Amino acid sequence: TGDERFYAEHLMPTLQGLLDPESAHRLAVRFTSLGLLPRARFQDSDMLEVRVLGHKFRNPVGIAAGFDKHGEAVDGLYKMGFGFVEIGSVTPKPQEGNPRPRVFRLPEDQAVINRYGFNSHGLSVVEHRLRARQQKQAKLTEDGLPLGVNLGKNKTSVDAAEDYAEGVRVLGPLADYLVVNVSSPNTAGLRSLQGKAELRRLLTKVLQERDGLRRVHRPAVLVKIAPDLTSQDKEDIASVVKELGIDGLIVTNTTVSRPAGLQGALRSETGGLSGKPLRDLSTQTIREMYALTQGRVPIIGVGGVSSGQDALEKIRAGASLVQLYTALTFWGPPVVGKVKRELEALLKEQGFGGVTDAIGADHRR
Ligand SMILES: Cc1cc2nc3c(=O)[nH]c(=O)nc-3n(C[C@H](O)[C@H](O)[C@H](O)COP(=O)(O)O)c2cc1C
Ligand SMILES: Cc1nc(Cl)sc1C(=O)Nc1ccc2ccccc2c1
Ligand SMILES: O=C(O)c1cc(=O)[nH]c(=O)[nH]1
Repeated sequence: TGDERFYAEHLMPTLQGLLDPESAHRLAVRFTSLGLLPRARFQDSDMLEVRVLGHKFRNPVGIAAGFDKHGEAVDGLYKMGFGFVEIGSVTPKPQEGNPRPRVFRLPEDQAVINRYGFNSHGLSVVEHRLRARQQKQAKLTEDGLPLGVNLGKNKTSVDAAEDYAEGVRVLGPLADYLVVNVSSPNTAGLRSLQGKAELRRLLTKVLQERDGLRRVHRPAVLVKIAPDLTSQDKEDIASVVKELGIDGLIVTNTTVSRPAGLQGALRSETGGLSGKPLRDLSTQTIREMYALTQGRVPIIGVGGVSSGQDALEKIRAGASLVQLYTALTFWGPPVVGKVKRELEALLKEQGFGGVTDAIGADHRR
């Protein structure tokens, strides 16, 4: 499409050449929140509809956590064409995150490295922001456009489990699903919460708090995991998920690895790497987690999705829904319709009646 080309070849490179990545992001969030977006001409066909997590999703392509950290651009994101929106991570108290600069573009690799460290307006601010549009969201969700809330923990928190529990109590009633983010590489000690005993204890508390919410305000609970886990880690996560009845998994967060072949000058910056070099590592993690959970636990696949083929590979590997973030940084808003259009075409070409038929298809061949 003309829009795709204009954004890819002209607008985005100009934006990028004029502003550092954090400023560019702040501006993108502002424009999104004002609905200043190119025409999402793409109409979602029935083939793209998915029913999972106790909800209908008009299409399976969502915006990943981190773009709208504080819940400021939710409606603009649906307008962009996303079938669902996840905000966060939100921490219990407000916090500034790491010192700048803390995000870096690797254009030669179509990758980003970030070390934001959970900059967050905090639960109270986000709660009021979501309450101000709560009934509009109730109608969106009913219409097949659900909202997810991703929870983090404060840097100085003594008790991680209580941080997450507070998030469940405060934002749980405003969310269709909650994400327990235990996979940020930018908060010290956080990833150790993926370990079997820590995870079991943490998630038992989270699920207890969730179950204590009134029925119409009771969200699904998902756990978002790293792409850098050992086989033992993945086995243990699968075991805990099945033991506790966790509703789903988000696979994956950014990687602390630096795959061979990265060309960007900034490849050795500390932080999580996202984008294209993450793609197949993420897809393989989805494939493994789907097998370990016997295809019975919904997976949202995320990491390096920039095309319909990327989306479909994750869906065939076992993802019921997919998310993207970094591709937006390079291709802008037209990438969303592009992914949906290509995905629909590929589903038809490969003989699937719809997205639902393709979920986990690789494991049945
Ligand atoms: C700048 C930036 C900030 C992010 N912040 C969060 C976050 O706060 N919580 C979270 O769970 N994931 C966060 N992520 C990870 C994304 O949600 C996603 O898992 C990861 O970037 C891989 O997807 P992608 O390759 O499409 O970007 C962030 C990613 C980036 C690039
Ligand atoms: C389309 C448009 N009209 C005016 Cl005026 S400014 C503007 C505009 O620049 N919109 C953008 C550009 C890039 C983006 C990247 C990510 C997310 C949202 C984005 C919105
Ligand atoms: O805030 C962060 O730095 C952040 C959190 C997260 O979950 N993933 C990431 O790449 N960065």
